[PDB]
Amino acid sequence: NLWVTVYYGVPVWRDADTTLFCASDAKAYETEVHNVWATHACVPTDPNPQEMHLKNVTENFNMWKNNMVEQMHEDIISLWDQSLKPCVKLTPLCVTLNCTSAITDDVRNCSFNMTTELRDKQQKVYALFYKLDIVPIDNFSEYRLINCNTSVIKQACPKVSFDPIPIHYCTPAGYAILRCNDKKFNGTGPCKNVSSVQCTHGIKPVVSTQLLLNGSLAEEGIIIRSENLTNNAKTIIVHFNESVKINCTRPSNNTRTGIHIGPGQVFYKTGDIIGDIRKAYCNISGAQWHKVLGRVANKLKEHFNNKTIVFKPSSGGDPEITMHSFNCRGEFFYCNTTKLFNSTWGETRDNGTITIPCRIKQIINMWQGVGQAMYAPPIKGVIKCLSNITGILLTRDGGNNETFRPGGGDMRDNWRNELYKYKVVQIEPLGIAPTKCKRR
Amino acid sequence: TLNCTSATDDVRNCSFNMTTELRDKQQKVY
Amino acid sequence: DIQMTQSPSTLSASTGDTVRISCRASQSITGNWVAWYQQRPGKAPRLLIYRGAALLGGVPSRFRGSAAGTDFTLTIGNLQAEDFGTFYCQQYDTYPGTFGQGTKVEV
Amino acid sequence: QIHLVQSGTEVKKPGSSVTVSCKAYGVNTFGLYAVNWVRQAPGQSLEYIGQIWRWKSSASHHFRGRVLISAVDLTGSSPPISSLEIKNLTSDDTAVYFCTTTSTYDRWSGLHHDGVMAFSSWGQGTLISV
Amino acid sequence: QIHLVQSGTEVKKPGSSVTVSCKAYGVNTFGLYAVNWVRQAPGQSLEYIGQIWRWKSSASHHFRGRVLISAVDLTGSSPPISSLEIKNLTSDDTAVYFCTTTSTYDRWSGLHHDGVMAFSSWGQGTLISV
Amino acid sequence: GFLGAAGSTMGAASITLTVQARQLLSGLLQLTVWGIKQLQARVLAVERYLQDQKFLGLWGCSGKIICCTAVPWNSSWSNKTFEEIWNNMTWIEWEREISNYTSQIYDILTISQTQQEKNEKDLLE
Amino acid sequence: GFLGAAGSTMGAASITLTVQARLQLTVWGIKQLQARVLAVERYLQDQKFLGLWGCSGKIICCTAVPWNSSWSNKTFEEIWNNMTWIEWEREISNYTSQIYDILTISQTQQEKNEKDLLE
Amino acid sequence: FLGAAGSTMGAASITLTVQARQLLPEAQQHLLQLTVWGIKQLQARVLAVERYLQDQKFLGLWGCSGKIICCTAVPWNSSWSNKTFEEIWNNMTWIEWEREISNYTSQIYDILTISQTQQEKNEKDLLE
Ligand SMILES: *[C@@H]1O[C@H](CO)[C@@H](O[C@@H]2O[C@H](CO)[C@@H](O[C@@H]3O[C@H](CO[C@H]4O[C@H](CO[C@H]5O[C@H](CO)[C@@H](O)[C@H](O)[C@@H]5O[C@H]5O[C@H](CO)[C@@H](O)[C@H](O)[C@@H]5O)[C@@H](O)[C@H](O[C@H]5O[C@H](CO)[C@@H](O)[C@H](O)[C@@H]5O)[C@@H]4O)[C@@H](O)[C@H](O[C@H]4O[C@H](CO)[C@@H](O)[C@H](O)[C@@H]4O[C@H]4O[C@H](CO)[C@@H](O)[C@H](O)[C@@H]4O[C@H]4O[C@H](CO)[C@@H](O)[C@H](O)[C@@H]4O)[C@@H]3O)[C@H](O)[C@H]2NC(C)=O)[C@H](O)[C@H]1NC(C)=O
Ligand SMILES: *[C@@H]1O[C@H](CO)[C@@H](O[C@@H]2O[C@H](CO)[C@@H](O[C@@H]3O[C@H](CO[C@H]4O[C@H](CO[C@H]5O[C@H](CO)[C@@H](O)[C@H](O)[C@@H]5O[C@H]5O[C@H](CO)[C@@H](O)[C@H](O)[C@@H]5O)[C@@H](O)[C@H](O)[C@@H]4O)[C@@H](O)[C@H](O[C@H]4O[C@H](CO)[C@@H](O)[C@H](O)[C@@H]4O[C@H]4O[C@H](CO)[C@@H](O)[C@H](O)[C@@H]4O[C@H]4O[C@H](CO)[C@@H](O)[C@H](O)[C@@H]4O)[C@@H]3O)[C@H](O)[C@H]2NC(C)=O)[C@H](O)[C@H]1NC(C)=O
Ligand SMILES: *[C@@H]1O[C@H](CO)[C@@H](O[C@@H]2O[C@H](CO)[C@@H](O[C@@H]3O[C@H](CO[C@H]4O[C@H](CO)[C@@H](O)[C@H](O)[C@@H]4O)[C@@H](O)[C@H](O[C@H]4O[C@H](CO)[C@@H](O)[C@H](O)[C@@H]4O[C@H]4O[C@H](CO)[C@@H](O)[C@H](O)[C@@H]4O)[C@@H]3O)[C@H](O)[C@H]2NC(C)=O)[C@H](O)[C@H]1NC(C)=O
Ligand SMILES: *[C@@H]1O[C@H](CO)[C@@H](O[C@@H]2O[C@H](CO)[C@@H](O[C@@H]3O[C@H](CO[C@H]4O[C@H](CO)[C@@H](O)[C@H](O)[C@@H]4O)[C@@H](O)[C@H](O[C@H]4O[C@H](CO)[C@@H](O)[C@H](O)[C@@H]4O[C@H]4O[C@H](CO)[C@@H](O)[C@H](O)[C@@H]4O)[C@@H]3O)[C@H](O)[C@H]2NC(C)=O)[C@H](O)[C@H]1NC(C)=O
Ligand SMILES: *[C@@H]1O[C@H](CO)[C@@H](O[C@@H]2O[C@H](CO)[C@@H](O[C@@H]3O[C@H](CO)[C@@H](O)[C@H](O)[C@@H]3O)[C@H](O)[C@H]2NC(C)=O)[C@H](O)[C@H]1NC(C)=O
Ligand SMILES: COc1cnc(-n2cnc(C)n2)c2[nH]cc(C(=O)C(=O)N3CCN(C(=O)c4ccccc4)CC3)c12
Ligand SMILES: *[C@@H]1O[C@H](CO)[C@@H](O)[C@H](O)[C@H]1NC(C)=O
Ligand SMILES: *[C@@H]1O[C@H](CO)[C@@H](O)[C@H](O)[C@H]1NC(C)=O
Ligand SMILES: *[C@@H]1O[C@H](CO)[C@@H](O)[C@H](O)[C@H]1NC(C)=O
Ligand SMILES: *[C@@H]1O[C@H](CO)[C@@H](O)[C@H](O)[C@H]1NC(C)=O
Ligand SMILES: *[C@@H]1O[C@H](CO)[C@@H](O)[C@H](O)[C@H]1NC(C)=O
Ligand SMILES: *[C@@H]1O[C@H](CO)[C@@H](O)[C@H](O)[C@H]1NC(C)=O
Ligand SMILES: *[C@@H]1O[C@H](CO)[C@@H](O)[C@H](O)[C@H]1NC(C)=O
Ligand SMILES: *[C@@H]1O[C@H](CO)[C@@H](O)[C@H](O)[C@H]1NC(C)=O
Ligand SMILES: *[C@@H]1O[C@H](CO)[C@@H](O)[C@H](O)[C@H]1NC(C)=O
Ligand SMILES: *[C@@H]1O[C@H](CO)[C@@H](O)[C@H](O)[C@H]1NC(C)=O
Ligand SMILES: *[C@@H]1O[C@H](CO)[C@@H](O)[C@H](O)[C@H]1NC(C)=O
Ligand SMILES: *[C@@H]1O[C@H](CO)[C@@H](O)[C@H](O)[C@H]1NC(C)=O
Ligand SMILES: *[C@@H]1O[C@H](CO)[C@@H](O)[C@H](O)[C@H]1NC(C)=O
Ligand SMILES: *[C@@H]1O[C@H](CO)[C@@H](O)[C@H](O)[C@H]1NC(C)=O
Repeated sequence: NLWVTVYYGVPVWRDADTTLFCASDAKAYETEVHNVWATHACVPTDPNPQEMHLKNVTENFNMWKNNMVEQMHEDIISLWDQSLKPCVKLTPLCVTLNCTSAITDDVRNCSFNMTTELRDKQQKVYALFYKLDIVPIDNFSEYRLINCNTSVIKQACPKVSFDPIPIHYCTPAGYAILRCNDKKFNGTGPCKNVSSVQCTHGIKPVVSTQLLLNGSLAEEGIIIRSENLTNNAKTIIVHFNESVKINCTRPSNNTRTGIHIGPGQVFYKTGDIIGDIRKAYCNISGAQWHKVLGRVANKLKEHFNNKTIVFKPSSGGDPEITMHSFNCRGEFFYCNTTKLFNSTWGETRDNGTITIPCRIKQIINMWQGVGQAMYAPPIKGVIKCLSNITGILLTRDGGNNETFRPGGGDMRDNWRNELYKYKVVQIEPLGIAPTKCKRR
Repeated sequence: TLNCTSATDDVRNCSFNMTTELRDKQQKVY
Repeated sequence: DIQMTQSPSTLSASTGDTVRISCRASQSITGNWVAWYQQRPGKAPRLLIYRGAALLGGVPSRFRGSAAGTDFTLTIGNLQAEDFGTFYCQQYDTYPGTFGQGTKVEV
Repeated sequence: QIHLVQSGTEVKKPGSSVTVSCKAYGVNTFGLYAVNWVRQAPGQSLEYIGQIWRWKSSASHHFRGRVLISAVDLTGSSPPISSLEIKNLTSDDTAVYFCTTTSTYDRWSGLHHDGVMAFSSWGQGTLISV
Repeated sequence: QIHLVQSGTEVKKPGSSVTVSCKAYGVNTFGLYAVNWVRQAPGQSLEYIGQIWRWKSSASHHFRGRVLISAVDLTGSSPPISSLEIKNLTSDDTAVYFCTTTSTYDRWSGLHHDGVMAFSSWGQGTLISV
Repeated sequence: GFLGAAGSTMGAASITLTVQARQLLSGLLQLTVWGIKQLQARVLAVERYLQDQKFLGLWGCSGKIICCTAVPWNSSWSNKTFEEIWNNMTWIEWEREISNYTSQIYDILTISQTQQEKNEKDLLE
Repeated sequence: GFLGAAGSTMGAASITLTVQARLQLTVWGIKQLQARVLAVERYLQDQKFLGLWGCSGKIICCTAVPWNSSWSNKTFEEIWNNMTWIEWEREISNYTSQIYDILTISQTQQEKNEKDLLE
Repeated sequence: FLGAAGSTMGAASITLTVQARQLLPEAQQHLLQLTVWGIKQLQARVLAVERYLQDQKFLGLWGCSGKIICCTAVPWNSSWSNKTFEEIWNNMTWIEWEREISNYTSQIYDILTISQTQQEKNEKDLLE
């Protein structure tokens, strides 16, 4: 005769959704310079990790239903908003800018009237404005800033540093995170080597548009991950075994000068370039792009019926979708990517370093399509940044060849490569079994 | 100030000046 | 391996009358692993109840199931013309899956 | 949504082979799904043949050594496809056939149990007579 | 605030009947409050005659059958009113009388216990002599 | 609360049940984005432990890993014998099998504990 | 805490106690957070007392403290047969602190004596 | 609560009855606000709750379950300490002792857990 017996601590789990907090590395803040990401607030500092290898257990993983990616998108949108709430409103400067109009520079020098510290008086100021920000309104023709009909602009506070640093997402007691640990893990399917991990590996919050930078490379081969390999409206994310290196610089040094637009408010304007006027560029090695591009073509061949693969330059859109976009050191850039993504594999082998032109811009708009926007203040020194590209985002063209065009930016797709292997599963400790003992 | 036609929930059709998105130029709104 | 039988084998009923079709298994399905089907004439069967008494989405609520040991039953209250057809009873407990003999309900 | 379509009808003679293939519009992949082959009978109850579950083919004890099962999931142009082949065809094979799928993403739902599962979405069926 | 007022003095004779009514100002309802009747003989100690609590009337065994207690609550024009009528009057009935009120909204205050109470507010008096 | 040793059957895992407790310790004033998440996380853990300990306490086990309860086994809840329950069925599989009779089991355990409590007072007089 | 059976005499209700039981900031969200802490906090408080006296999870806990008639004067039958629980707890509401202290001291004294027996 | 901490271990052990007795409070008033003072109380509540829950969590795993004097059948290894009962309980305070043996608290906790779970397993065998 069996009798009911109760156990605490049995190995059982069910899927779940929870608030996962941020934990960061030992270094406080970011070496004492405040970040947009507020890493200093989020520092339940990371202790040595414990990982247990679940043995003989198989789990099913789908990466397009993960709630971990959805939480991150919201947290990053919010951290930027809290950072720019104290900063100056640039509403005084939505006035007619009379700029001199007519190799060529993008500067377009302009003149406008602006409010002084005393409310009654006014001043006339001159600033160098990139052609990308200013839109013609219909010598010395009138112009206006791009976001004067759809958005309120707020200057970035000068000291905050947009340096992306690793953020680890950790789970409260009673919940666990599970990592797939399987080579060439297609993202969606049954997974055999699951391990129980307390907190995610560091993810750099870097947002980029056509090429994924400073990411983590895949373990054994190039992997194509997409939500519906049949739809032409779903982006294809490619992950690379090995990295290609891109170095980007703005060669000509400029000056920043500050104008007082109100009581206590300063707008920093770009100044005349000392030294030689020069154009920004990004250097990618010719041999390396071609080898890695060649491998992406073979993988695309397998899932696409062995047709020839034609890569073409991006068709149209706002500047972000058409051009590679990234922040080098507080300065957003929008480089031309046609030389990189113009070829037919199924194969240019030119091996000379490829230099792609870059045009910078200063008024940046929220990707969601919401009304608000930001202005990024000028950076005084020459800027150089070195980076590794670990992925491409490509989207297929409308129905003997398939044409793939470079892809734009949904902030989420940047991190899907990073969080494909994690699932939060709740642990239910209690259990009842039939045993032979019998005594209350 | 609203310049509303008078003796001309009724409506009293009105005229006033308003600020365009540009901080200098102004419009007339009915 | 296991065998299942369903009775009443053929039934007659009018609109607005409760129907009591029962299912019996040779073994004791204590895990409540039983499913119910209802196919219209010349049509593929459709799942209606799984795990004894669980309803699928987009299905009329008049279908109800009861499960207790060996006796599995399905109750159709306030019958309509759309719900006539052939009903089935299957076990998902042990390999291979098995199906009920097959019962038809007619006007 | 989910929709299943199989091949057409065939009329053949004993000592031959015939295959029917189902094309599922709505199944993202067969890794977290499963295909169950069920053969209806001319007047009798439905029967079970075999399945592909985590790309592990199997068949019932009454069809072992004859029926073969294979499947290919999402491609560039085609949806997932699963196929059944009848070898050494006989008079007893004169019945309709169905290809069926049930979801396997959550263990706790109750639509599956240790590989023996229900049949959620049913195809139209292909009458085959010999 | 709370204030009680009663009738004036009366000089009666045996075999008659007299009534004393107290009107309470500041008492919202007699449902929450309770009304207790006490008579003080000159020199001698105070005594308990009767009460109306939750609209139920009662009197002490000694005074039962000779005393009537009635009450009416708020009326746009008047405050809540309670009345006592002595019947079959005798010489021993010569005393001042008081009408009192105690809060009984909450049972954890200690002023009332099961219908026996400590009278918080005491009226002025209505001397009756015969 | 353990993860790991989930693949093994009851007979293997139960021996290491001791180990689950054994090896290890076992088991904000800011309105920033990270700070509020931390507040919610703290409450979630405390609340969960207390719910689990409240459920354990009512049956009178009182914070012990293996608890014997004087409740006879009902053949409606299950059929399999001790060997084929404890030799080839994992804990997740079993808890999925008997997920329709957890509420009744809990109620029976609570009623049995209350009855045992009442029967004790009588002995003491 | 079973409301219901609150108008019955102590003896009857005692028999029927068979079973005991069973972020964002917005106007609603803060209220929900406060409601959670209130419950956790409350449960812990009764448990802290019970455990100090040695009860530890028993609905009915027997204690060695004797009854002093300066707390009550009535007999067992008067107290149990005709007094409801809200009447008795109001009737002895002046001697709860002393009772709590006496049970705590008695539990500690029993706790100390056992160590002596074990040597 | 702390008090009379200067006495030796033996002197303060017989006064542990006073420490336990007399309610061994503030911040219990519900506010539901987000002012400067409204958040500090909200955090203090959680701090107290977590501290008490952690302490009672550690206590329970060794089979004490809310008793002040918890006896355990774990032998004393001389590596943790040399001194005898008199030298421990006659001329040493609790702070002194807990600072002396602060390198062997984790091992002591682990050994107590092993002993409790092994004793728990032994009983099930006897019952069958
Ligand atoms: C919210 O909504 C609620 C529901 O709608 C509402 O609740 C109701 O409120 C109203 C008030 O607005 C309540 O109505 C009042 O109730 C009073 C209580 O009456 C009870 O008690 C008397 C007396 O009881 C003794 O006598 C009887 C009969 O002899 C015995 O059977 C008793 O056991 C008891 O005897 C014991 O006690 C004696 C001492 O008093 C001892 O001597 C004795 O030995 C015993 O120990 C009863 O008569 C009443 O019974 C009534 O009901 C029964 C059925 O159950 C009937 O059979 C019976 O005939 C009665 O109808 C009851 O038990 C009433 O006294 C009060 O009556 C006055 O008002 C009405 C009009 O409403 C008049 O018609 C009536 O004449 C009374 O007026 C007198 O008093 C006022 C006060 O100032 C005077 O101004 C007035 O002039 C008059 O005085 C004159 O006549 C007197 C003779 O009566 C005389 O003595 C005077 O000297 C003077 O000449 C009234 O009806 C009602 O009960 C509530 N109901 C409920 C369910 O709650 C609530 O108000 C609402 N809230 C708000 C804010 O609105
Ligand atoms: C994300 O990333 C993951 C990780 O990489 C990726 O996962 C991979 O997905 C692949 C699919 O894309 C998947 O590959 C398929 O695997 C299928 C399973 O193969 C196993 O089983 C078969 C059959 O097993 C039978 O038979 C053998 C030998 O007879 C026997 O030994 C077995 O025991 C078993 O017999 C049992 O059952 C019998 C009945 O079935 C019974 O009779 C027996 O008695 C016994 O009981 C084995 O042969 C295999 O070796 C495997 O063990 C596999 O079937 C499938 O093959 C098809 O595709 C190949 C190309 O990839 C072709 O080369 C092959 O011929 C198959 O193509 C046939 O089927 C399609 C379907 O329509 C048809 O269109 C074709 O024309 C062709 O049909 C023709 O030939 C067949 C005969 O073969 C005839 O019957 C037809 O009539 C036609 O004439 C795939 O190979 C891979 O396993 C999986 N990897 C992992 C690790 O999971 C995932 O896909 C990625 N996701 C995305 C979206 O990209
Ligand atoms: C990834 O993305 C791709 C592309 O978007 C997607 O593939 C498409 O999926 C949809 C389903 O969401 C498919 O639409 C269904 O297709 C079937 C099959 O039709 C075939 O045959 C016709 C005629 O020859 C062809 O034109 C067609 O292209 C197919 O080859 C249709 O039968 C379905 O019809 C239903 O929709 C009708 C409205 O259009 C409704 O009237 C009705 O609901 C139809 O279903 C009804 O049919 C039963 C009879 O059979 C009837 O009795 C029932 O009442 C039932 O309601 C439907 O149009 C589309 O074909 C797919 N296209 C391709 C190229 O694959 C993938 O699904 C997607 N993957 C994921 C995981 O989301
Ligand atoms: C609902 O709303 C109504 C209307 O607002 C309210 O009724 C009124 O209540 C107030 C109390 O809040 C009553 O004021 C008291 O009335 C009594 C009775 O006065 C009567 O007699 C006089 C003289 O003949 C008339 O003028 C009057 O109209 C009444 O007929 C007064 O005696 C009270 O006097 C106190 O106030 C004096 C200042 O005016 C102070 O000098 C002193 O505090 C008085 O109290 C003193 O009296 C004792 C002697 O008895 C003395 O020894 C003490 O020292 C004590 O201090 C007071 O004015 C008012 O009359 C009510 N009016 C009506 C029409 O009813 C209800 O109360 C309210 N209900 C609720 C539940 O809130
Ligand atoms: C054994 O337990 C399982 C899960 O606890 C039971 O399954 C559940 O059955 C109920 C029956 O009322 C389902 O509720 C219904 O859900 C449908 C879904 O559309 C809804 O439309 C109905 O109105 C009703 O709410 C519930 O969904 C279902 N749970 C799951 C996860 O499927 C099962 O019934 C139990 N076995 C027996 C024999 O009772
Ligand atoms: C810059 O866009 C905002 C502008 N302004 C605000 N504002 C907050 N308060 C107010 C008044 N505006 C914003 N809040 C959230 C914002 C975002 O998260 C957001 O969309 N991205 C931030 C991350 N990223 C970039 O770095 C970026 C990177 C490479 C190339 C081009 C742009 C993508 C877009 C946001
Ligand atoms: C700018 O302000 C000055 C006042 O000093 C005024 O003379 C001038 O006309 C203004 N500019 C324009 C374009 O009106
Ligand atoms: C633009 O040019 C001048 C600057 O020389 C500016 O002050 C004026 O507002 C504009 N004049 C026109 C109409 O060209
Ligand atoms: C899973 O990964 C671990 C470590 O990466 C490895 O030891 C183990 O062999 C892997 N599992 C399988 C089935 O290969
Ligand atoms: C990816 O890189 C590794 C080494 O980094 C190499 O062994 C492998 O062959 C590469 N992938 C392919 C598909 O060649
Ligand atoms: C470039 O310009 C900046 C700003 O004037 C200056 O600080 C820096 O020294 C310049 N660099 C060189 C190499 O002249
Ligand atoms: C980019 O910089 C690295 C390190 O400075 C260098 O090795 C690499 O060659 C550079 N890229 C090109 C295309 O020269
Ligand atoms: C690419 O650059 C990143 C920048 O931190 C570095 O971490 C990574 O190791 C580099 N990759 C290789 C292959 O060196
Ligand atoms: C259920 O238990 C009974 C014993 O009462 C036994 O005869 C029967 O075979 C069992 N059924 C199964 C499926 O084990
Ligand atoms: C589990 O049960 C099956 C049949 O009941 C039996 O063949 C198998 O041996 C059992 N598992 C083990 C590990 O013995
Ligand atoms: C009654 O006994 C208690 C303890 O048993 C004591 O504290 C109290 O003082 C005693 N009462 C009297 C009046 O002695
Ligand atoms: C109340 O206590 C006194 C002495 O303290 C005792 O004489 C009396 O009998 C008690 N009351 C009853 C009803 O027994
Ligand atoms: C309790 O006392 C009241 C009044 O003192 C009485 O009416 C009641 O009958 C008593 N209880 C019992 C059970 O007799
Ligand atoms: C001391 O003895 C215990 C046995 O009670 C043992 O577990 C521990 O490892 C020993 N200490 C050392 C340092 O070996
Ligand atoms: C503590 O130890 C020393 C050893 O030198 C001893 O002399 C002293 O008396 C001890 N303390 C007490 C209070 O006895």
